[PDB]
Amino acid sequence: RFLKVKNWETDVVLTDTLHLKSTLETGCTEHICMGSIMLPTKDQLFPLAKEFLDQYYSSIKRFGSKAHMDRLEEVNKEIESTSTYQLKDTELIYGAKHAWRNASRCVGRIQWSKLQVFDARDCTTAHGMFNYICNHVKYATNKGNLRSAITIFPQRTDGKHDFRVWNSQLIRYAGYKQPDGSTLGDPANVQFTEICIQQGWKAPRGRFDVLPLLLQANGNDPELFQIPPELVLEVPIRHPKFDWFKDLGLKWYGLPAVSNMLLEIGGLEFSACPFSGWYMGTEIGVRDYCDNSRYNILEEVAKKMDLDMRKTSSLWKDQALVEINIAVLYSFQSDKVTIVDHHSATESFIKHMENEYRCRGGCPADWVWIVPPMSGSITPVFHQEMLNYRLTPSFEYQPDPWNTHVW
Amino acid sequence: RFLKVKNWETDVVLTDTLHLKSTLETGCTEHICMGSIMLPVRTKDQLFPLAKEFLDQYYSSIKRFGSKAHMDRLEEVNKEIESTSTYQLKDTELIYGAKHAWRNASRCVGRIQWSKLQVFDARDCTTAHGMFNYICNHVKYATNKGNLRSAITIFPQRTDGKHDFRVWNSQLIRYAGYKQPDGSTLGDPANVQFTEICIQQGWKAPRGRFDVLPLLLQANGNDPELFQIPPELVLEVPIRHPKFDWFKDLGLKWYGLPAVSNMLLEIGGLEFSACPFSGWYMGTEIGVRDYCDNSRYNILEEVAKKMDLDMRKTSSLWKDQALVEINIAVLYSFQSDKVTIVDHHSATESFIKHMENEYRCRGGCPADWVWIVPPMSGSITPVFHQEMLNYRLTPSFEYQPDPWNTHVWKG
Ligand code: HEM
Ligand code: HEM
Ligand SMILES: Cc1cc(N)nc(CCc2cc(F)cc(CC[C@@H]3C[C@H](F)CN3C)c2)c1
Ligand SMILES: Cc1cc(N)nc(CCc2cc(F)cc(CC[C@@H]3C[C@H](F)CN3C)c2)c1
Ligand SMILES: C[C@H](O)[C@H](O)[C@H]1CNc2nc(N)[nH]c(=O)c2N1
Ligand SMILES: C[C@H](O)[C@H](O)[C@H]1CNc2nc(N)[nH]c(=O)c2N1
Ligand SMILES: [Zn+2]
Repeated sequence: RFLKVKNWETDVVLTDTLHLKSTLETGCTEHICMGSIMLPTKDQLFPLAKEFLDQYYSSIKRFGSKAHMDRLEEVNKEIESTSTYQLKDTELIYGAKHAWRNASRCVGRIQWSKLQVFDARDCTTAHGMFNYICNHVKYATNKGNLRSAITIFPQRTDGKHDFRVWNSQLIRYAGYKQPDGSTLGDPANVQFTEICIQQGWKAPRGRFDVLPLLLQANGNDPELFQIPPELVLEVPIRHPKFDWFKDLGLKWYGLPAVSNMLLEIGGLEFSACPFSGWYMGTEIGVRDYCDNSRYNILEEVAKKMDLDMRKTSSLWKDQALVEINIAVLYSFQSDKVTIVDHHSATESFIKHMENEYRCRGGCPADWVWIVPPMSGSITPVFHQEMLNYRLTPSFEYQPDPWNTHVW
Repeated sequence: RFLKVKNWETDVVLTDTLHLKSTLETGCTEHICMGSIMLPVRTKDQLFPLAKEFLDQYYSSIKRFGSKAHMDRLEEVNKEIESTSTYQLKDTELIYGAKHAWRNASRCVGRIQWSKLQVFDARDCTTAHGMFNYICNHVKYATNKGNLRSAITIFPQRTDGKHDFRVWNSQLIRYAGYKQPDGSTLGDPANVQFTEICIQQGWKAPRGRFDVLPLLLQANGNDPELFQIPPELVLEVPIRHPKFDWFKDLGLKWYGLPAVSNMLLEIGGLEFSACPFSGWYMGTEIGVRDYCDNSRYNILEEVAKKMDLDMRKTSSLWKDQALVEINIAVLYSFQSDKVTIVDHHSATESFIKHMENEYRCRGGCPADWVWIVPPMSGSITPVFHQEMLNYRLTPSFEYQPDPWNTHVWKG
């Protein structure tokens, strides 16, 4: 019950005890493992707050102090009267850093403690949300020297006054279904690109059209805002060996900024909490460009390479996939925009695991998501056993707003 | 209670009811998932329910559930257990059980072929020489001059655990590995410990980089004995590359027949501790793992050197570049010598068809995503985007401890 994880490339064995702190459920049972499934009142609130505050005052080596019990009583009092409570700034920063730290699917967690936390709990309107988000984008982009950041909008009250960012990421390319057949732009964003136009957006109907922001303050109807183009750093995609690569007309944005998740701290639900870091190269080159349900450019790259596309066993998809991902890294590095290759990021994560087992006793990790989508077994995480369990504070998925919002 | 899995590339959703017939445990709990963990003595008490459960399955599949043949076989198995503490499978039951052990192997991407297994009954075998003969015949049959055929050979079942039949090799055909005094390894680093046992048991090692290991065979619980597989039975493919003429000068070769020999087959509560089985290779087993794992032949360096890649920073993806060429070479060499092989795109697409068929005619298909997804180019194969439910059905193939750790030595 004090479990161990073996690395099969190095025979290193770590002993996990943090998992016994786990609270939420995995979706698995003793009879079935769901490890590859994408998505599985006053009374409940105070224990949630007590648990959070308890781990908070332990982190500052003040467990069982006057300040501890005072804050416990203080929050206890506020919950009994107000039926919720407000986090101290110090608790808010800690809660957010640990939500990232606890994100078992995230390979970039070695950087968890350097997060820049922007308190936007004083926000009241979508224009205000826009302003906070513009400031976030500029701070995080930092002229290509990217910096991690989260901006936290007011917490849920009764579920009728929810703050929500309707975009899945702050920066995303539009996608338009075609009269003849398939999709122009990004197919993953077709419904959202629809709802923007269907809410008022004027689409330039290109391939790499930056979507507008669709912001919902206090449960009101959402509003469209265009992010100033000078704040959207983009990288033209070229190849260091293939001069015809520019001709493909590819580019990507520099800032990955997830905006549709829910941040849970001490029982409190922050439904609008956009956070950003920097890209791992394969997120763009393997998934964004080469997924069949996305930009799906493999055929054309292989064609331009004059590879034998007659049989799958010539490995022409594999050959193109590598070249595409070399170009993405070359392009970002050339333009001095932060990016990490999957070899560096997974090595970093092994070192982060070793740190967490050492200074914390564990590290929840989701192998299905930590292993990169290309060249999996030549990366050290492939041979690393990992235990997956849910700690809190946490980032959680939430329903898409348009399915919910009393419009 | 029904369960759904979604393919996120195609939005195809499937409904699993077969997980209801799940008996064994996964290792997971509601509070921890052990999905990435590699590998996480039976009395008459619990044996008849395990037999009854198996025989119910067997007669259901031949559409004879509740027949007189079914009830008489239950009763005959009953008395045989209480009188002898074990029981013997009929030939039909052995074939059914072993095919279904393969069918239930949740980590096996090649299961579309499960119904075509050739089953060799070796339950009359009694000595290590008899085992060697059966194994030679298996290799000849399965190799079929390069037109590989799946097969399994089944030696006598466990009795009191003190008389096990075991094949001490992890695979019937494997290359030796030799630890040098300077710290380096010659041959296959994965086989250094087994190679040392063989040398201790009297094997004269040629000490090359591709020495076929001898068979080390244990019958009825006696000390194991050494036999050399006749070289003309061991089909090997020199590896060359279709564009790189220098690739042949690396001196690489691999054997054609993948044949796992250290697993336990469980049917109706009976334990078959020696059940070597064989199929054909997916190219990545050789080109990604066998050659490019840091803990195997690890040729990425020299291939990248001969390709004159930018090897300084990892962000040039020279490692990913060399891996693809090596895997082109393995596929080209096998197809050119007409030795059966399947690429990882074909195999995973076939498996998706298999799985959808299993959901439709069987109510599910237990699948271990961590093992099904190929070790290169994961997300450009259809299994990456496929949700999968993992659970344990019997008959099954199980891991067992290495025999040199448990065996009581006669001398
Ligand atoms: C700074 C560099 C970062 C890198 C390289 C990185 C990388 C990744 C990758 C590759 C994934 C896999 C998901 C996918 O493939 O779409 C992921 C998931 C995730 N990341 Fe990180 N990330 C970074 C920063 C952050 C930050 C700053 C946060 C939060 C403050 C965060 C939170 C998460 C969460 C919650 C998930 C899981 C989503 C889920 O459960 O499905 N990441 N990350
Ligand atoms: C016919 C072509 C076959 C192919 C291409 C194939 C391929 C594979 C692959 C790639 C794996 C993953 C394990 C690894 O990478 O080391 C695997 C596992 C497995 N295969 Fe298949 N296989 C084939 C035939 C068979 C046969 C004939 C059997 C048994 C009769 C079998 C039983 C298994 C089992 C039990 C596992 C699970 C290993 C474990 O639990 O660790 N396979 N196979
Ligand atoms: C901050 C950051 C840094 C970085 N390097 N990368 C990212 C993007 C990774 C990601 C994180 C997340 F918290 C949720 C999603 C949504 C995943 C989507 C949603 C759907 F369910 C299937 N996935 C395609 C994606 C973010
Ligand atoms: C029949 C067949 C066809 C095919 N195409 N391939 C294989 C080999 C794959 C494999 C299958 C198996 F049933 C057990 C193992 C044992 C796993 C060992 C242990 C360690 F993890 C490294 N593996 C080599 C490996 C077999
Ligand atoms: C830690 C991890 O479970 C281990 O490295 C597994 C992962 N998936 C695998 N998948 C296959 N096909 N073969 C393997 O050896 C492994 N190794
Ligand atoms: C079905 C499967 O769970 C799904 O395709 C997952 C697999 N692993 C993943 N891993 C990462 N990093 N990102 C993903 O979107 C997915 N998708
Ligand atoms: Zn699980």
